[PDB]
Amino acid sequence: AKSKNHTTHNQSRKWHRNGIKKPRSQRYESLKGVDPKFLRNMRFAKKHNKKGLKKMQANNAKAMAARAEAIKALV
RNA sequence: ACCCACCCGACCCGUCUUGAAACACGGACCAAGGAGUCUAACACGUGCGCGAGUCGGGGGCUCGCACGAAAGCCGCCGUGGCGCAAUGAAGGUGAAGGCCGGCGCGCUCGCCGGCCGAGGUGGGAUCCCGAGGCCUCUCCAGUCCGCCGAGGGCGCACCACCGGCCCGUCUCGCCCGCCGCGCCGGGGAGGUGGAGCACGAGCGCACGUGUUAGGACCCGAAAGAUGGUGAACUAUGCCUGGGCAGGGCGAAGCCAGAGGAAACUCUGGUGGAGGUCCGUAGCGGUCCUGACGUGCAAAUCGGUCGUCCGACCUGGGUAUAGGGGCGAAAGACUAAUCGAACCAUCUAGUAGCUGGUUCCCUCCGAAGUUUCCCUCAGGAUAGCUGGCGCUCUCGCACACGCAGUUUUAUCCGGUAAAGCGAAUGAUUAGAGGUCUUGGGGCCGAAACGAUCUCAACCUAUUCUCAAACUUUAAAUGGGUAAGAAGCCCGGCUCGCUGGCGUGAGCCGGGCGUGGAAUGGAGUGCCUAGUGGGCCACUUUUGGUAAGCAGAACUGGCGCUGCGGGAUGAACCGAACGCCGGGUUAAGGCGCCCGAUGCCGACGCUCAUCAGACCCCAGAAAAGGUGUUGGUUGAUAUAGACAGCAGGACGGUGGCCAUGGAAGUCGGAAUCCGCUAAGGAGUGUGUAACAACUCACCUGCCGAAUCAACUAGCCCUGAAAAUGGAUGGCGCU
RNA sequence: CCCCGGAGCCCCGCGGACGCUACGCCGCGACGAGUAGGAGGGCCGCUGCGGUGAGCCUUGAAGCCUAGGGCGCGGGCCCGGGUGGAGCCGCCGCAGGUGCAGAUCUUGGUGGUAGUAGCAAAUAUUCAAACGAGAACUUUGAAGGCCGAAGUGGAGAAGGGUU
RNA sequence: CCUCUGGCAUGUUGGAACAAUGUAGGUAAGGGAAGUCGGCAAGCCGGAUCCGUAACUUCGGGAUAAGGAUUGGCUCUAAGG
RNA sequence: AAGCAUCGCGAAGGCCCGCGGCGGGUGUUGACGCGAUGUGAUUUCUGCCCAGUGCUCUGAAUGUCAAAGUGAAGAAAUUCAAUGAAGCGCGGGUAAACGGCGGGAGUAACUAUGACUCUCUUAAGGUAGCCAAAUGCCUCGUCAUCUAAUUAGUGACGCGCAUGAAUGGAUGAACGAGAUUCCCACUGUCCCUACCUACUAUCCAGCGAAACCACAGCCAAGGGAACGGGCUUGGCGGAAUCAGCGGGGAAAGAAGACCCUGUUGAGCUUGACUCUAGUCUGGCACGGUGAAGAGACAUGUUUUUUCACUGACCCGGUGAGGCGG
RNA sequence: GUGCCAGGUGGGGAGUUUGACUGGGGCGGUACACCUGUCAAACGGUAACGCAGGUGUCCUAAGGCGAGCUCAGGGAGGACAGAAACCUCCCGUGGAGCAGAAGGGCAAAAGCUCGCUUGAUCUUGAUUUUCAGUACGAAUACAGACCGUGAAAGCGGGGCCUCACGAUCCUUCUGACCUUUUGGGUUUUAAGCAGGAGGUGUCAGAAAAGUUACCACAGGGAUAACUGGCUUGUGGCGGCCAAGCGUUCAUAGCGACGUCGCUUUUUGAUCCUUCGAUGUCGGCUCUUCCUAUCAUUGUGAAGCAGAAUUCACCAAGCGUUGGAUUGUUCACCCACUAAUAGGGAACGUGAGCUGGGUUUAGACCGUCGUGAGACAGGUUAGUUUUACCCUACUGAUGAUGUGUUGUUGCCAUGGUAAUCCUGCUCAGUACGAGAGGAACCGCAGGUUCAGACAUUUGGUGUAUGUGCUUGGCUGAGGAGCCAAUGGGGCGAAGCUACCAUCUGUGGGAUUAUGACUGAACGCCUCUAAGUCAGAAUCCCGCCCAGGCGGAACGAUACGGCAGCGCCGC
Ligand SMILES: [Mg+2]
Ligand SMILES: [Mg+2]
Ligand SMILES: [Mg+2]
Ligand SMILES: [Mg+2]
Ligand SMILES: [Mg+2]
Ligand SMILES: [Mg+2]
Ligand SMILES: [Mg+2]
Ligand SMILES: [Mg+2]
Ligand SMILES: [Mg+2]
Ligand SMILES: [Mg+2]
Ligand SMILES: [Mg+2]
Ligand SMILES: [Mg+2]
Ligand SMILES: [Mg+2]
Ligand SMILES: [Mg+2]
Ligand SMILES: [Mg+2]
Ligand SMILES: [Mg+2]
Ligand SMILES: [Mg+2]
Ligand SMILES: [Mg+2]
Ligand SMILES: [Mg+2]
Ligand SMILES: [Mg+2]
Ligand SMILES: [Mg+2]
Ligand SMILES: [Mg+2]
Ligand SMILES: [Mg+2]
Ligand SMILES: [Mg+2]
Ligand SMILES: [Mg+2]
Ligand SMILES: [Mg+2]
Ligand SMILES: [Mg+2]
Ligand SMILES: [Mg+2]
Ligand SMILES: [Mg+2]
Ligand SMILES: [Mg+2]
Ligand SMILES: [Mg+2]
Ligand SMILES: [Mg+2]
Ligand SMILES: [Mg+2]
Ligand SMILES: [Mg+2]
Ligand SMILES: [Mg+2]
Ligand SMILES: [Mg+2]
Ligand SMILES: [Mg+2]
Ligand SMILES: [Mg+2]
Ligand SMILES: [Mg+2]
Ligand SMILES: [Mg+2]
Ligand SMILES: [Mg+2]
Ligand SMILES: [Mg+2]
Ligand SMILES: [Mg+2]
Ligand SMILES: [Mg+2]
Ligand SMILES: [Mg+2]
Ligand SMILES: [Mg+2]
Ligand SMILES: [Mg+2]
Ligand SMILES: [Mg+2]
Ligand SMILES: [Mg+2]
Ligand SMILES: [Mg+2]
Ligand SMILES: [Mg+2]
Ligand SMILES: [Mg+2]
Ligand SMILES: [Mg+2]
Ligand SMILES: [Mg+2]
Ligand SMILES: [Mg+2]
Ligand SMILES: [Mg+2]
Ligand SMILES: [Mg+2]
Ligand SMILES: [Mg+2]
Ligand SMILES: [Mg+2]
Ligand SMILES: [Mg+2]
Ligand SMILES: [Mg+2]
Ligand SMILES: [Mg+2]
Ligand SMILES: [Mg+2]
Ligand SMILES: [Mg+2]
Ligand SMILES: [Mg+2]
Ligand SMILES: [Mg+2]
Ligand SMILES: [Mg+2]
Ligand SMILES: [Mg+2]
Ligand SMILES: [Mg+2]
Ligand SMILES: [Mg+2]
Ligand SMILES: [Mg+2]
Ligand SMILES: [Mg+2]
Ligand SMILES: [Mg+2]
Ligand SMILES: [Mg+2]
Ligand SMILES: [Mg+2]
Ligand SMILES: [Mg+2]
Ligand SMILES: [Mg+2]
Ligand SMILES: [Mg+2]
Ligand SMILES: [Mg+2]
Ligand SMILES: [Mg+2]
Ligand SMILES: [Mg+2]
Ligand SMILES: [Mg+2]
Ligand SMILES: [Mg+2]
Ligand SMILES: [Mg+2]
Repeated sequence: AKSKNHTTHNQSRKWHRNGIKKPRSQRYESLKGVDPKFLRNMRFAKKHNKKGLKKMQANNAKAMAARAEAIKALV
């Protein structure tokens, strides 16, 4: 009582019926697999980004003043 | 709508199957019954009520119950279920930070008073501001009905990510507090595991589907256990009764006679014994494998048979009862039942195994494949499929993304091919070189002294190869990029790295058609069936081959009708709601049979086995002056080809062959003379000869001929059994 | 520079269907195969129940037959005629023991076979009369036979129970 | 096998013809197993009287071995109380 | 089956039944008996082997050896050590128990073979007999004979795939509904068939079923699921029937018995896996009294060896009839 | 002895098991867990009991660093020493070695030799590989420590890379000032967490011997034994070439080394139909068909002088025997014959027969197995079921049209039939040295078959015709009867036998073949046009049946009612 062992006959048709997809590419991909010391220290950098907010806001205000002087000299 | 007639079509329904009209199974016909139900646990989706709550279970109070064993109500309105908090094996622990100021060295750490109060980035349906444009019967001013709104936002749900917090576990270190200053308790930073939190969503009832446990869609076993009933049949033991003609052989014992000496021996009788013989009744059943074999009969009849005084037959009573009995032993008998009787119950035992499964229409619609399983007739899991939806975009003047597609650049191969004068392996033959020895060898006592030979040597050559060889090396393919998730700037953070620097992450700002054509896309639940396949173009394995077994891409049949191939799974065309007109595909147009009933074109073909359209149903090597063409080489006026006609002599019995070659079984040889001409010869045939007889030319007829290959059609090769098939008639 | 209780118009900003069971009506475009299977609609069918039709019915209910008229693609349904004699149906909802062509299906009935196979084991019957509507089978008489005293004879037991 | 006493109507029916193939009996010239797996079936012999009876043997048998002759009727004779 | 030969048992026994008991069968019995076997009359013979599997004998000369008990540690549960019954191991016997009876080398004045000697796995290596058997693949072995012809029959040979001595060998009178071969007579078994008889079958008066049945029924070829009554192309086909007939309906008869599958059974066997009745042995209780004797610890405790009594308990007899001084 | 424990024995008895894949199943193998090269069609993936193989190990170094060298082989040299012992020089892309099978990789290495060592250590995750994107095993970068090596860069958490291995539960060990041991406290113990081990080779993992011929059940043509189907290796048969055999001479007859085809009359191969059954081998009987022709008819070629015998064609019309043995299919033998040719039809033929041997159940022997039992080993005895249905066929009534009937006939169509041998003359002739030895036409007849028939003969016989008889019965004689037809003789009629007898046919077309005339091809030629002879072939005549076929002729309803046919309309 022998039988048929293995084939791939109707399989490509079955696979292309439901539309073989590219994987779900998303913006801001995950960090699973990145090396742990560099994940550790980017976590420290994201922890200490809140330090220096007054310097960042003041320098952004001076950059707005610089763009205002530039558009005043241009217009 | 009843019957009949004609033309075309039309094999009998259900099922197992790759394939059914099947010489596969079920099936005379008709009426009635007849097969997916009910409870519980869940899961998902839907309908309703309430909502961080929900439900009244159970019970109690009202109505004596027609309607009722209904309904209404409850400091029981929550005892309790589920949810609202999870995580550890457990002791246990248990989900918030940020901004401003002050005190300690701001020491990224500890302690005090107010605020925001549940983080941030990107994509995000709706909404808000919205410059400006579009006007009116005329120019300005101008509150208003408006529409489109460039641009910017707070951003619902949801997704991706980065953060933050809770519990378990691990690493590095420090600080705080006391009723008992301890093997006390708590806290920090960073990894990692959880079914967690991150301003709830559940509860209760009802409906649909799916998975189960239950009889579980229905019918079905071979079985197992428990408790009983039978020895009227049969098996054996016991008790008490009944029965078994007539003949044959003649055991012991006994009598008499004869022969001899007793010893004894013969003869003639009598006698009636035998698990003795023929044979009746009785008992049983060898052979005809006779009769019958839907019988006289669920085991009989006829002839022929074995036995018939003892291991004989038989009635009644009685005893042995089922894993038991009993057996002159056959697993035989035990009530037509025996390799474990019968009746009832468990029991509607189980079955991956057969069969069947009951109304219509519409829409969508498969698989025989991956992996695992004592799995190969089956399940689970992915795949294929259906339903329920959600999130967005809009031919209403204004599209992000996606492909069995191509292009533009960029890489991958090691297959076809080709090569081995390149490597590895095989393998052919010459040529030149004492590389270097050796064996059969020849001249030599020997010598690399002359001749060559092969085993292994070299140098350039040459012939053929390789799925498990390869320098090369395609065609077809496989990934990528063709932008807003992209570039260009400015600045913070880092505990990584660090001569300064790098790298990564956060912010803020500026620039849009990112090659061709076509698409409206993304996503979450349940979820049946399937898990036996088969055929065909191309590639290919094993096999002599197969309508054989097994593979790769693709398409079909299965699941599919229709036109054609005469018939028909898979071939060609083409896919299907019911029709009318027209036009075709594939096939055809003498008749069957719709259409060439064209004054069709050009040739080939004669078959005493003609030939007639993929699959496909039949043919080969070889041969033919049968016939039609082509290729090559010759000769013909210096007077062809066949047709009547003169000849095969001499050196030469040349030369090995003695067993015979003056041509003669055969082989190295292989030219002159006469010359017009005979090749040291094509045959007839000889112990050898002799003889007959073929190149060349003349006398006669005077222009197309000869030879070898090769392609068409036809013929031989070519022989099977019922009468036989281009489908038939037939057709030149 | 006027209102349409009426400019009178291919549009009436004055109320605004004949067209609206909005679970309805209407207008374009594309498509239509199908087993196993899945989903939806049934104003398809059976039975019973709560409502509903001032429903039907001895001036004829259900059932059954029909060479009649029909409708729906279809499941099926509505009438016409005949039999029948006592209950029955439509709609909104609920519930189920709800649709048969098969299962060597269960029960019941009936065909072809078919007026067929068969009524053939043990030798054998024949003539006249009686009875009767009726004689091959009854009876009587006569003839010929068979069982042949281990019988086809005369009586018991087991068994049957009135034979 | 035939008859007497006793019993019966030929065994779930009869009539007409005498086809094949059957079932059960028989008979066949010549051959005698040549048929067939196989003398299967069928066929020969068979009672009694008088002779005669082998191999072998457990000395009992084999044995009715094998193989011959005779068998009727009528009329007598002899013997058997 | 008689004959033959074994095995066990002297009664608190052998074999066996029984859920059970001072239970029961043999047994109303006692080795000339009962129970379990093998072989199968008479004659003759029954060879060798105890290595294996069985069975059986004794043995503190003893490897393993459970429970109970003994000693040591601890707070104890617990652990350790010695002792350690029967049985398995060790050692004898046993084949009329199951059974087995092969190779190698040397060696005889022709060759060949081996009377003789040594060894193996494992213990001897087929003895007397017998045979191409009911037993022999080759094979239809070879020879003689029976025949015209013999794979048959009989008699011999042994090289015997794979004979063989109570898993009995050989012979053998009589007997056998046992199986084969030949001969005499005989016959339709046949050449080669023929005829007659009775009952059927045929027709008729009366009575009258059953199996089976998708629809039903004429063939050739093609294809098909690969042997068609139906499809296609041809041949063709004409009402209703009777008596036969065996070619077809892959005719009927029964869910193939053969072969396979099932994680379906049943009968049986054992060196399968778990168990169990019975049986043997050890410990505790029923279970008392005395005598001497050995061992261990140690300066009373334990293991105990046999004998004596009856008082528990068991057996036998009686009509419980004289038992002890 | 009893009651209760403990140990041995225990198929007497009980329950249960006896894997899977498989060109059917057992036996043989693992294609059952893995690894390499190929298959494999240039990403990956890809099957078979496809090919070559390998594995369940080994290593305290063969792991990890650092340093120095180059390996195999060849040439040249050197005392023993040669082809291989040891020393040196040169060439030396790896042609060696790296533990193993293979592939890849590697030259101041990944090889050899040294020096030091234990990264072959502990703890979180992530990823790859078979994959469902689950495990296990193996591997890949990292992270935190602690280390080794080196001067450092760095390298190393096993083997140069691809395999060398294993869930739940249970047990064992190790670790924490770890948790619980349920009223509280201590301790022993026990349970927990994590890591390692004890193993499931059927390798994602039951604990598992056989037999059944006494067998049973649910199924399968998913799967065999038969036949049918495809193929033809094999079996059988036929060609192509032509080195040779044949006194010379390849081809009269043969034919090596090679090669091309047919058949399903043999065995193979596959599993397409059948397991809710298709009766499984032989022999007997009987019919039809094929030719690959043994004989007969007609011919051609011979190493054909005659006889006899081989090769080849047309050709299946008619024949192909009786037996011993064996169940035989086959086989061999004896005899006859003209010759004793080969086959098919579900390996033709069991509702036709037989049952001989396969292939049930009972037995005996031999081998194997402890045993039950097995043995294409041998022997023995072993129930052969049904037609009355439809078709086909054999016979028989019939039927439709001819107005109805009868006589006489024709004919389409269908079947078909005759075959073979011996003796005499030819003729001891042709021929031949002889030995031997024909043929045509005639004459007489036989074999097989067919169709009849009973004068004779033989059989049958129940004219129950006639005698003779056994037993019984009617009183005896006579006459008879019964005894399933009493027996035995003879026997009428009728049936019947190659067991008696009679009869059995002629043409036409032509095949093969031999020819005529005569081209093509101014020659020749059976052929191309034409023409002749020509046979068991074919067809018809003879014979049998007579069509949903006709023809000619006769009579056609006087009756007690009637009714028909021709003619003019
Ligand atoms: Mg499969
Ligand atoms: Mg199936
Ligand atoms: Mg299917
Ligand atoms: Mg099939
Ligand atoms: Mg069908
Ligand atoms: Mg068929
Ligand atoms: Mg079936
Ligand atoms: Mg049927
Ligand atoms: Mg019904
Ligand atoms: Mg579910
Ligand atoms: Mg819900
Ligand atoms: Mg709960
Ligand atoms: Mg059921
Ligand atoms: Mg269910
Ligand atoms: Mg049941
Ligand atoms: Mg059981
Ligand atoms: Mg019998
Ligand atoms: Mg019989
Ligand atoms: Mg009959
Ligand atoms: Mg038996
Ligand atoms: Mg559809
Ligand atoms: Mg299965
Ligand atoms: Mg490759
Ligand atoms: Mg190539
Ligand atoms: Mg299946
Ligand atoms: Mg197949
Ligand atoms: Mg195409
Ligand atoms: Mg109900
Ligand atoms: Mg019905
Ligand atoms: Mg009748
Ligand atoms: Mg009768
Ligand atoms: Mg009486
Ligand atoms: Mg009588
Ligand atoms: Mg009678
Ligand atoms: Mg009568
Ligand atoms: Mg009677
Ligand atoms: Mg005779
Ligand atoms: Mg014979
Ligand atoms: Mg006889
Ligand atoms: Mg005798
Ligand atoms: Mg014995
Ligand atoms: Mg002995
Ligand atoms: Mg022994
Ligand atoms: Mg001997
Ligand atoms: Mg014989
Ligand atoms: Mg003999
Ligand atoms: Mg022996
Ligand atoms: Mg023996
Ligand atoms: Mg049919
Ligand atoms: Mg038939
Ligand atoms: Mg079956
Ligand atoms: Mg069955
Ligand atoms: Mg299975
Ligand atoms: Mg079971
Ligand atoms: Mg049983
Ligand atoms: Mg055991
Ligand atoms: Mg057992
Ligand atoms: Mg069992
Ligand atoms: Mg198997
Ligand atoms: Mg590829
Ligand atoms: Mg180095
Ligand atoms: Mg590290
Ligand atoms: Mg290494
Ligand atoms: Mg047997
Ligand atoms: Mg067998
Ligand atoms: Mg099959
Ligand atoms: Mg076959
Ligand atoms: Mg061949
Ligand atoms: Mg020659
Ligand atoms: Mg049948
Ligand atoms: Mg049949
Ligand atoms: Mg021929
Ligand atoms: Mg014969
Ligand atoms: Mg046959
Ligand atoms: Mg037949
Ligand atoms: Mg039969
Ligand atoms: Mg037989
Ligand atoms: Mg048998
Ligand atoms: Mg009849
Ligand atoms: Mg004719
Ligand atoms: Mg008289
Ligand atoms: Mg003629
Ligand atoms: Mg001619
Ligand atoms: Mg002529």
